[PDB]
Amino acid sequence: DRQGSKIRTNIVTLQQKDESTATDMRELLKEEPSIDFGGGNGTSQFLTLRGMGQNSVDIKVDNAYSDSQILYHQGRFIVDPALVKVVSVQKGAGSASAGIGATNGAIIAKTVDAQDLLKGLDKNWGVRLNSGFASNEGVSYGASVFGKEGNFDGLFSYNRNDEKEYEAGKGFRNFNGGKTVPYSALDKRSYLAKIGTTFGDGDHRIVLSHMEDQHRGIRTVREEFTVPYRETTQSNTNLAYTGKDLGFVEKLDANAYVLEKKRYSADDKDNGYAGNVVGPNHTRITTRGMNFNFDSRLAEQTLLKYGINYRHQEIKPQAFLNGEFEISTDEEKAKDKKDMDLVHSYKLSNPTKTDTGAYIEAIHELDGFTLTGGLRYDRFKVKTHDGKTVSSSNLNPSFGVIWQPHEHWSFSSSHNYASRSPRLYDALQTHGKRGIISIADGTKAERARNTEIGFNYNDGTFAANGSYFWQTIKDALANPQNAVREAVNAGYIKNHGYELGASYRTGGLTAKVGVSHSKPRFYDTHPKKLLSANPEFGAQVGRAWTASLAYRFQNPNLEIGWRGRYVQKAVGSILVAGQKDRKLENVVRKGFGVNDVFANWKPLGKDTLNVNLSVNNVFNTFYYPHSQRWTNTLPGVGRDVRLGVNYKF
Repeated sequence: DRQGSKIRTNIVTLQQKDESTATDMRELLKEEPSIDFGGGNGTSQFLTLRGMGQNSVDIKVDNAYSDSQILYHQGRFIVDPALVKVVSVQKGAGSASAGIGATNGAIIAKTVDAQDLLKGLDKNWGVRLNSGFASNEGVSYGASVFGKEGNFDGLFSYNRNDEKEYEAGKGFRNFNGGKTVPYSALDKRSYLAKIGTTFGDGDHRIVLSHMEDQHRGIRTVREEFTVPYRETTQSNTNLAYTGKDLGFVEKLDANAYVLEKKRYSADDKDNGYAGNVVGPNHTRITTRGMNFNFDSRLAEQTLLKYGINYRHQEIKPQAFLNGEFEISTDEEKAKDKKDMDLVHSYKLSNPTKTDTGAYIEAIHELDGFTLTGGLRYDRFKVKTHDGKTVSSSNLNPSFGVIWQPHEHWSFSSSHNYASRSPRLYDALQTHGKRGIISIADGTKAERARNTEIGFNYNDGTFAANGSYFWQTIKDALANPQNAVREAVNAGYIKNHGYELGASYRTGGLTAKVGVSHSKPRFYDTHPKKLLSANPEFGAQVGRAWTASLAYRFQNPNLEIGWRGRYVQKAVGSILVAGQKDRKLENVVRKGFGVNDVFANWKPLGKDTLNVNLSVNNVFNTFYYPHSQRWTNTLPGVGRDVRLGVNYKF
């Protein structure tokens, strides 16, 4: 890692996850101050990265990701850590070779492999069982089988986490006076099947994989708020190839995938967003993509990278419902009449979006000085649900340097352009009951320019890093203009800020500190101000501080520690123009402090058996996280005690 805080790779590792009691990403990455999560369970949660929300930050798993969503009242699906081997972060705009839509960062995850599960074992196959118990409130378990034979390796993994409704901190009251947050229960299931082969004497690898992650339970219409049975599923079929030494190509990595997001309601009758479909309602989003990334060496320490990005998205609702379209103290209803007339007339099909990218990037190194320059060609085609098409393309130039004058020090900067194509409207509303959703003529991709400085220090005992970033996004899209409404570029986004992290390690003691603060501001340049305060776009998070102190005893092999996360009071909407209720809102978010303690115990002295115990939110603090609407939606989890065990043999 040499870009300051810009890029943190292996923020969490499998051997680290085994020592933790966490069963979602929100807890796993709680010590990372520039990532903030909303309250609530499952897709109740909204994620922000430097204050920017999932409308711009992807979650990439095995290099497949989609940018469409189910509905704006819930966060985009966040993957279950049980499946992953490694999680990394990339903030701001990426260089040429990053992929499509790299305007703000991405959480990047890679699924587990037989090789990682075999890590503590004396042989080429194993089983892993695990169990977890949460006081507030859930039980989880899982099993895996895996191995490596000759050049083959394979894994099958199953995990379930059944959680009841959680209760919030001292002083929260239900709508009927309980402690629990209503409809916050989810029965989460995930499995992963993966086969892989290496051949060509070690130079080639093919991995085929299938993954499902599924949430099921009784869930509200708007998952972001509390007061029918639902199943929300993310599936991934992935083929990935890695070859080296292919004549003039030093390294090629390609993947191809199909990503399915499914929402199933048992009965949508009372869901206007879903059309009030009576009985089962199925909504699907299908993403296909391929990536080819090539590396050719030009000289002993200059690498050239080039490749191709293809992504196809298709939203497929159960049926269209525009014909049911309809409009509510009046006297000029003449107009309303002509409209319904107009919408009923429409012959809706499945909205789609193709994103196409080629890029070329040069990396030249000489005696500690690394220069990186690159260019991307990004092309989109968007087909809204009225058959109406619209394309654009952009050239995106990027460069950065890494300067390493001394083995303990590095300094960095980058200035990157990147573009992101307009997102298709909420999948769950694609039927059009509520209106036509078109796209305006010549509407372009959002264009980010990201510049940052950073530094990294490490002497094997003390480590530190910092970043400062500035970002401008031109042609931001939020709401559609004039109902046949259409997607338009409606203003620009500015963001700036910093993050610092430091750490200390001597003889079993580990101490870390972090701080992050950003200022995401959305500027309206369109008469009927179409920019949105929805958490999807982002939130003004208060300055976030994290720290931990942990000590590991030699006998028995045991770690105990404390962890803490403090966020300061924030004020202001992300909208420069101000955000409105149903009057301008004067946004203020109380700050809060959360404290955890945890223990990891390895009875065998090795990584094959972990016994973990933690008490999260020890003071049973009642608070609302900032990455969500400010009107006290979903509080954080109160005191939660956990006991987990994982075991490999």
